[PDB]
Amino acid sequence: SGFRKMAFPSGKVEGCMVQVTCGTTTLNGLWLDDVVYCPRHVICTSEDMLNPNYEDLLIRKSNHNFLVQAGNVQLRVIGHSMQNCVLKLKVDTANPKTPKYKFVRIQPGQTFSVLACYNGSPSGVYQCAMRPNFTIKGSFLNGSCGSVGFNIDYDCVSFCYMHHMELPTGVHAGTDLEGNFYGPFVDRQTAQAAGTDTTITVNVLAWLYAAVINGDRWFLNRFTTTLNDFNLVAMKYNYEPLTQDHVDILGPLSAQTGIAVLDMCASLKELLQNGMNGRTILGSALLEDEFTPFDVVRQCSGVTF
Amino acid sequence: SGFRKMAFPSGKVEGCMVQVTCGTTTLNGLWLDDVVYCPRHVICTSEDMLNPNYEDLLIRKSNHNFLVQAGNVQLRVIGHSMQNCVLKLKVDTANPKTPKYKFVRIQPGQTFSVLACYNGSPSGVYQCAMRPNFTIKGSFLNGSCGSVGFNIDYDCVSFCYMHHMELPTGVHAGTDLEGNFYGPFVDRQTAQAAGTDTTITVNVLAWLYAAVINGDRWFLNRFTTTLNDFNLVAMKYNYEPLTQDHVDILGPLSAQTGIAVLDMCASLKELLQNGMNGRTILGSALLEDEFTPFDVVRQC
Ligand SMILES: O=C1[C@H](c2cccc(Cl)c2)CCN1c1cncc2ccccc12
Ligand SMILES: O=C1[C@H](c2cccc(Cl)c2)CCN1c1cncc2ccccc12
Ligand SMILES: [Cl-]
Ligand SMILES: [Cl-]
Repeated sequence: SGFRKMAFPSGKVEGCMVQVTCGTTTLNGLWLDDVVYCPRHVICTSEDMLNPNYEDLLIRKSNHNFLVQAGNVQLRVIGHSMQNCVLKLKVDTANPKTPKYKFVRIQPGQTFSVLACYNGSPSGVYQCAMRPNFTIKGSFLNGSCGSVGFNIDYDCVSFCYMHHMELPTGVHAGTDLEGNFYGPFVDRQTAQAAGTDTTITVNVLAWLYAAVINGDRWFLNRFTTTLNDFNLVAMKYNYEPLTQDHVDILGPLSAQTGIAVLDMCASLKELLQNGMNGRTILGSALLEDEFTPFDVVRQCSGVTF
Repeated sequence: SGFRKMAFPSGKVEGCMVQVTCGTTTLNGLWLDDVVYCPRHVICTSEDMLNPNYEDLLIRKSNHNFLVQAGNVQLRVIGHSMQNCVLKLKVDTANPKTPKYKFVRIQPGQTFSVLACYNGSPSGVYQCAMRPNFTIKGSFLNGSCGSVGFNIDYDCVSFCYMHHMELPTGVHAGTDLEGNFYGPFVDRQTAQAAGTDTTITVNVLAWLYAAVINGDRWFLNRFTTTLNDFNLVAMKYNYEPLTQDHVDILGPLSAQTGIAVLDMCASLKELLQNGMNGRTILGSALLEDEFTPFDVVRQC
């Protein structure tokens, strides 16, 4: 019993964190095989950030302008190239702690663990979801750029996020490991804002199934709904549309608890229209949307890595 | 910016998780140097659990009765001893991944990271607090006994908890790494229950200071309170008494935000009375009590 916001064990990722310095700028890098990946804005001064020409700024730099530190061992940069918004520093030594890995680009609603780092050293690990507005509600201070997001699928670390910036509302924006930003964001000091966010419907339903599995049934009712009637109510409350794919993905949880997906939709429809009436679900007064259906099954089954 | 329930990076602890088997019972062990630490109930059958005489059950066991597996490598048990509710298995190989470590016994209200494991393999990491009733609200299934709680302040891992059991309310009970249970609990299948739980007042105040540091001030008010008047009110909402030690511990956060501890206490008194009125504090509709003053300073 119990249901916690649980992150993947971060050990395989910790063995990849390095410190990257370019001039006065110091951030984190991801050392996989003989390449160190980091945000390309490491080559910029604060004036450059106003309107950077990264190709022109990078051509002025040489290998010895990048100082890479793996613990207390300095790695020597033997090449450098840019791929979208990420800088790839070719290093002279392959990381002996390189795990089995892949670079994956996730969709909004998908969750991942973030290993927050400062000066190449990991300080903490937390779970979060890619919001429908392509931001993440992370916890990052100055110096955390280059920190990564990941999932673990068996023995393979799937790197899905690299931290680049904080928007004025305190939410965060970054890229996949190929340097493509999630969202309409750019790596420049200019007016940027997170768009209006929505709730990840399939995740709330998954979390309602976790509450049922944990003995919380007060919100269940005798009712069912059509997918179309539920989607009209979802649009009303700033909830993401629930697709047939989402209904299929919730199938295992529906079979385990004996509550059909559209039966659980009528519970959620009632919660949206009436609130919780002083009650909590899994210790929460809000409907939680940062657990995917797979996260719920993994936690309520003990999948290990 | 942002405030998350953040766990310590678990890498140093993952390199210590091993699987321990005794008969039909399989749980997790903590492999530090040449010793594997695990709950002593690994030597019991379900039938032995009602009234186990661990000393009598252990004397019947030899080293080869304990199978220890570190990944895909079987470790050889060369000795065994019991210290309180923990079994210490002397193994033939020292763990090369043994980090700098210490065993620390924590007080209620303290937080720690839990690396939940099954079959010697880590499955997840989450942040926990030792409840005032000496239980933890964890996420543990059958097979998670031997999973550990820890803090990693300054390269050193301070092991503070080892999971042993789930109480009937779904909350968890365990020991420090010297085998002493937190709370009035025993490693027996007898009727046991968590005492009535309370909110960790000093932690809720610390989290209110984190909200102020992050730009949220809606809950602040022009009032202050005496320490005694605050405790008379807080007691009525099942909050732990706030001591002078707690007020001292909140000093740095009080100086940083410019809000006196007893002024922040008056905000909490008002939140207890009014609720949030549709608002949130750091993305929460409830008052969070699982961040210590130390955690708030670390993160903010
Ligand atoms: O957002 C930025 C800066 C920036 C500026 C323009 C464009 C880019 Cl891509 C990045 C670089 C550091 N940084 C931060 C990143 N995360 C958290 C932070 C918290 C507090 C201050 C800064 C933070
Ligand atoms: O509570 C126990 C059992 C037990 C019984 C009496 C005394 C002791 Cl010390 C231990 C051993 C396993 N175990 C569990 C431990 N954590 C989570 C669990 C979840 C679901 C079922 C069991 C769980
Ligand atoms: Cl450009
Ligand atoms: Cl402040």
